[PDB]
Amino acid sequence: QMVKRVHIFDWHKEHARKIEEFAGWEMPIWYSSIKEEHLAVRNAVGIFDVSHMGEIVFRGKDALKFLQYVTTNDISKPPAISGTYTLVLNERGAIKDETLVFNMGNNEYLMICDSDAFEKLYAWFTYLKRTIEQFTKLDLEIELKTYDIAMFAVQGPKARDLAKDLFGIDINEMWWFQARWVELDGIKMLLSRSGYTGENGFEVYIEDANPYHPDESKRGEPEKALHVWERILEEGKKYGIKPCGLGARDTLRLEAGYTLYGNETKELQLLSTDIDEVTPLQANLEFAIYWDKDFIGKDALLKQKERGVGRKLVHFKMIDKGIPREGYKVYANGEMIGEVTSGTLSPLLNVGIGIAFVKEEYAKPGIEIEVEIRGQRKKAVTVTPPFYDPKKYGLFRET
Amino acid sequence: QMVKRVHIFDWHKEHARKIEEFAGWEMPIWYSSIKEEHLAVRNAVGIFDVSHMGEIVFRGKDALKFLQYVTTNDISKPPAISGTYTLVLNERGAIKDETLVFNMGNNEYLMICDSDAFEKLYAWFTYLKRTIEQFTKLDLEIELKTYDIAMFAVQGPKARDLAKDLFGIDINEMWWFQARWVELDGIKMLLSRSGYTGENGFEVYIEDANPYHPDESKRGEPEKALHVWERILEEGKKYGIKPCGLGARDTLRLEAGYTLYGNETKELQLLSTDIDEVTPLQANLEFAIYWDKDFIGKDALLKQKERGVGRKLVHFKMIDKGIPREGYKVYANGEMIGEVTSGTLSPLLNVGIGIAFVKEEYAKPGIEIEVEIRGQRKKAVTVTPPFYDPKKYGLFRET
Repeated sequence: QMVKRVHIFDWHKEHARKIEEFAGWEMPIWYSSIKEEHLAVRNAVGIFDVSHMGEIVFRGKDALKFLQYVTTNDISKPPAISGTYTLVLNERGAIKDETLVFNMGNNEYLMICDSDAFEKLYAWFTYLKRTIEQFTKLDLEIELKTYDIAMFAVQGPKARDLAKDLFGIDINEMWWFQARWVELDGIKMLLSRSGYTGENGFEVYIEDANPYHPDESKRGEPEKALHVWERILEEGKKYGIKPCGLGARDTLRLEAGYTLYGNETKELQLLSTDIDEVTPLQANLEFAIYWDKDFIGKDALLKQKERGVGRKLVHFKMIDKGIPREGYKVYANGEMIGEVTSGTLSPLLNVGIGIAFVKEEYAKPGIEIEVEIRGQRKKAVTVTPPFYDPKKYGLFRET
Repeated sequence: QMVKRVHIFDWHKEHARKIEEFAGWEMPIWYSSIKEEHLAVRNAVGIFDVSHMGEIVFRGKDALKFLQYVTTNDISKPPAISGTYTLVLNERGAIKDETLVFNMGNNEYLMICDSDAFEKLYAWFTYLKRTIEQFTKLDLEIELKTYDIAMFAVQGPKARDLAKDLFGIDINEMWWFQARWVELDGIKMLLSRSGYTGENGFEVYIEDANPYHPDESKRGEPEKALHVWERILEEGKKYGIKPCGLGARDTLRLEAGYTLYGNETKELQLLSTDIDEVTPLQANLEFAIYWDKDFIGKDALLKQKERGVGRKLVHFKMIDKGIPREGYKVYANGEMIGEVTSGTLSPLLNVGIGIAFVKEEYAKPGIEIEVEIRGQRKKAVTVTPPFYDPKKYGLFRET
């Protein structure tokens, strides 16, 4: 399998202290340190290259109805140009991926999905489209744009001032998930107010040549993407900006409490049952479901409500030392209640924090539990995210 | 939830020595012994109750085209009434299930599928159908008939004589997978020349009331199914027929070398790739693929040929003592090459036999390998199935 590399991979290879395979992409894990980058986002501003995230575009008079049946939320709600968080479920209710769909206007929709799931999603949607086309003509085009679009995330309490310096816009006047077309030094790009850190911020989407594009005929110097990257670091210097790798991306999202597909959410294609896992009901993502419409996997969710979800996600923080990690067994009163799905050392708290999938009766805050780390039972307690004080950190901190 | 039980479960409860809840169903594992039942099929004839296998019926003028796009083989070839072995793949080429589809004539198709996969398949086909229906009307109805249809398999070198006595037909005049309507004491049923043992044989499908039907309102006494079962045992007595449980069903299929969905074949929904596992190319099931048409998962298979399958199934038999079992590590030429997917003690050879998923370069016969069994590397050798002597046992025996 070909290794996946983002447009400005060379810049990362030259500046990152650690480059390693992530979702098949050779990505920068950190440049200075995970702690410094994490705190830069919490205290100032940081920029992440997330060009590895998937981008799938749907165009045509039949795009809306198609997206309405294959995803869980009301795709007709967001006005152009803005998005909505929506899940893509399989035939028995499990999550194929968590996504963000933007209504770009003119019957065009842009879906941002996970780097570890975009190939599956593209095949999914493409074969669903071809299945329909065996019986009727459709006005629907589905194009994979992951390798064509460079995407950067600028996050932190200073991201707003930085965006003002760069584009002359105030992201605070935009609602979350709203987007708009902007330009920087002659370079056109889409800008959305969004993020994966818990802080205020924005993300830009740039169409540019990728020297590592799978399609040899589409390869070229990432002149535009690199220019924007360097310009943001330039204008961000006055704010103490730092380039941030995937290490801090994970510590920041965990502190905020966000799920990560492949860890908290996934599809197991379980044998011998009419309800697959993990479903939105087991991951506390029911808010992403518009129940008054039909969609793939809906029947299984209705059945799951009648029987009980069995297991649910729960956030927890360590009391003793040890960093919880995926797979570690979790106990309560001596009885095994589940396993850790994500874990890491919080740069803010300076104690391990994580998420676990446990018997649903334990998915509540304030419960004393134990996590087995390398043969040792380490104490922890369940909590309600975020892990930080929302009055001090995060986009809603007091001013 | 309700424990699933076949139509004539009460008969099994009264005649089996071992009944165990396996995968949501309370089934007979053996009546006399696994060895005796295994040998009865190899030397005489045996009858298995496989009423737990799935049955999904497709009806309508659009059924053929639908089945052609969602399965791998050429569904248009079997004439009424006969079937074809066909695979159902996911969007990235992995196997959702191995199935047998019969052309019943007059826009009707009967699909026999795995007990551990029929709920997934029904949801899959139903949602594909509903997705199409969002854009156009269809003449297609898909019904789950698993609980309505009792199914028995009669296998062994004397199965042919037994079918002659019972129905007045000669299965040797039928091609494999061919079927026809037969009648016994006024009870009409479908009969196919098929089997999961490696021996000659037939299977009957009987629509009858199920006292353990999930739908309470449909429950009734299985008079027809029980009558047929008892009559087969009655007429089979002269041939030394024996009722056979799930234990022998597994030893016989493994000895013949057949794959078992959930073990050899399965869909992992792998992250970060455009090709899922396990595909037909990895399970040596390419013969079930009609390449000239388009079908769900085809692209992934074409790409897999370009890059190489990586891993393939291989059959092996123990030289040293010990029984290989699912999960055991396999080694060769000083390195780990894979893991066992199925293993058992061959009642006929009295040595361990199994199938393993290994690095493709080792998926050849005559290779000396080792299987880790309870901390010891036990010697084994890869072979070409079946494990039994095809001149002495199986459908092609010469005497």
